[PDB]
Amino acid sequence: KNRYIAFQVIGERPFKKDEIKKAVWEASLSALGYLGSARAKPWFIKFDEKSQTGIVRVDRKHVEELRFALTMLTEINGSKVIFRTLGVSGTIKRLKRKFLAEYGW
Amino acid sequence: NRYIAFQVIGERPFKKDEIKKAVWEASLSALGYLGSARAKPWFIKFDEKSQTGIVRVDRKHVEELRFALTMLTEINGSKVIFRTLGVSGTIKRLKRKFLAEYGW
Amino acid sequence: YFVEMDVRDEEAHELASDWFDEVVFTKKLVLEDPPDWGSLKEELKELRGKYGKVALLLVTRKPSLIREVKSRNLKALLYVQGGDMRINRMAIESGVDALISPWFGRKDPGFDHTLAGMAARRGVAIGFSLSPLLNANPYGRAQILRFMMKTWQLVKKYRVPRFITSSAESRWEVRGPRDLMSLGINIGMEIPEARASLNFYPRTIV
Amino acid sequence: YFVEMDVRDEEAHELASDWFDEVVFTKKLVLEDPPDWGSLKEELKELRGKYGKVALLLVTRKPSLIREVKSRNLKALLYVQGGDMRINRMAIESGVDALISPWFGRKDPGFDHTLAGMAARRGVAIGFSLSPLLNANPYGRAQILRFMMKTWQLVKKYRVPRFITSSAESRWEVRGPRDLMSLGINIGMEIPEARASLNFYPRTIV
Repeated sequence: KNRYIAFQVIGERPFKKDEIKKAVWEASLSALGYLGSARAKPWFIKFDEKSQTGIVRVDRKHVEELRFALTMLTEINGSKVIFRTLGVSGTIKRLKRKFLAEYGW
Repeated sequence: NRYIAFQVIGERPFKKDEIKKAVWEASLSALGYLGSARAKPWFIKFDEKSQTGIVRVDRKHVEELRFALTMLTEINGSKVIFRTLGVSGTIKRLKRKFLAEYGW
Repeated sequence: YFVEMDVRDEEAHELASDWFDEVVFTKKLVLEDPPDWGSLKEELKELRGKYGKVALLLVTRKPSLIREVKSRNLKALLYVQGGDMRINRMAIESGVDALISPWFGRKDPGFDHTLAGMAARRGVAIGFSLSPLLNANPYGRAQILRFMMKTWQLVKKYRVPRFITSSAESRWEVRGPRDLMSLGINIGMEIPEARASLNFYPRTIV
Repeated sequence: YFVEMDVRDEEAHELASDWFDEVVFTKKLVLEDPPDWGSLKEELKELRGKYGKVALLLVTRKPSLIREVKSRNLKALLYVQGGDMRINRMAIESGVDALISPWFGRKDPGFDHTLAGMAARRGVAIGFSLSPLLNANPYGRAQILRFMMKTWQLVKKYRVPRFITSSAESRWEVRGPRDLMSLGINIGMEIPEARASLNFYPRTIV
């Protein structure tokens, strides 16, 4: 089973899809390394540039690891950032409804 | 804890300071700072004559660190190979069993 | 019901206040000698009216200053910055409200079975601050996390009170309740324990 | 009793020969059309006298070339480079000795429950090569390890033969038996299984 983490991104400026996709693989790579990263199996799904919200996928066992990895983030391309996890769900269906409807998808 | 004795094959002989540093780099890229914190790696000693050393880890995270060092490739612009000579629960047994041949 | 126990910046306080039910503003106080207790109580009273609940953080190297401020018996939570094994030690002995990050700037946890025993007896909480991690480099990150792990093992064993916190000196250092629970969890806390570090234990203190 | 199943460089072969009991030299053969079977058998015979046991690695995009080489029935172990999905598929069908790294250059394992079934039936081994990991960057490392994990889960389930190997094209890519077992173990193999990937299974093949 996988799990899906919905998150908000607070920053000095609005970020683009390409930047967050990249930034997800950097948090995990420094926090968990390539082995830990391979065990957690993180996977960027989508990012809504309007509302600065996104989704990322992980193995169910390694959720808190990846949540930690993103909180540990500080800076994306020379501009300070804060990741806030809005919630977790077993499906993008429930996730979008429960947590991302507000932004709104 | 558990202790891993290893040999270092390289272009160059390497000094204590370099390997100490290199142990924290293999682990940092392989396991990250969290995984590194769970494994608790700790450089003990390195014998520059025989290019052999010892490193400490939690017993649960041995194979992780063994993997981390095999994954290693380059130290300060000079290609490297780490070979683990063996593992033991004490530096006493380790030095006798695996490092007696080199020094020690 | 989540509680941010330590924020040190107006901007940070308001941001946390989006994501937290209770946010304790903290007055960082660098110290070598005693302070003017007139000026200090005045400054502390303003913050009570401004931010409601207030905490006083002592950063010093003179342990007597802890056992002096404490005596003045002020209308604010008494925090102390960890790091100096003297200050760590004194802080617990003095019965202070919380010791913040005993590992700060150290090459070891700066905390042992004994300090845990005293902390439990005296009712002194331990602050698991995120701010150092944010500011450290990968090596440092790993070191700090190791210290936090040992501390937690002890903190759990002796039933020592504790919380998790941002210790944010700017809004960029602020994180949400679940975001902070990750730290606890990955340090070894079970989920119910990590929730208590924001809910049950901070409630008890304020 | 450990076996290095694949090394592709004189310098690498001799180094492995310090740490291994049997080292199979491997002739990398890039292919678009059929080769001169005169020149090829000649070149292969030299290697038998030079390195004892020899293997022939096919790297190509034409699956018929597998079915053709195989038919020539040469005096050497038949390996095939993975990656293409046609080549992966054909390699197993043709009953080759081993398929090397089906995930090579892919964005997915390039291996499924079906290919595993056929591999088991046909007695086709799977090569878990280290060389790509050494040459990849952290992102790539993580990707490859994921692929290796899925492959192993399948490989274990269908009793598919397999080995671990350096696939060293230079001495710097060479690793010892236990050094290679780490890869197996961290991919999910238990220690006895990881030992068999160097001992029992490679013995059977040579």
